[PDB]
Amino acid sequence: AVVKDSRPDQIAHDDKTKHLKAAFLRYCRKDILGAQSMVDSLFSDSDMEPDDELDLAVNQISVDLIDDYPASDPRWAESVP
Amino acid sequence: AVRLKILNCSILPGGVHICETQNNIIVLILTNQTVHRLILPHPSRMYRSEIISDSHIQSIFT
Repeated sequence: AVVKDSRPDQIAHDDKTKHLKAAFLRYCRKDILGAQSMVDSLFSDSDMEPDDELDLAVNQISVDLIDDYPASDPRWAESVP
Repeated sequence: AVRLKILNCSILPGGVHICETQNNIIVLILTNQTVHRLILPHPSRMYRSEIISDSHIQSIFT
């Protein structure tokens, strides 16, 4: 279910970031296999090539993670009633 | 930017033509002793959205 074209920023970037978030949530739930499967589903890990799009997606995921409290935390506990 | 080397036959002047189909761009090129047909992805078949405010964009060659 790949999205065509990389480009600087579009809906494909949002899809990639959502996939990264899902793989990271799998890793938090302790599943290396599904996270690696999603990672391979987007970019081959046998490549040592510099991927500015990959680095930018990782950096944006990190920015969102550090600027927003993570899912399933006591901050959600008082956010819900 | 792409460079195609038809090493054997020099490309005839006025021998490059382009046709459109709802899925792909068909490039028909005639030389002195050879004829070639190439298939290229269509811009709309490579997804179409420029909602994001950008100055540069990826082309259809990756």
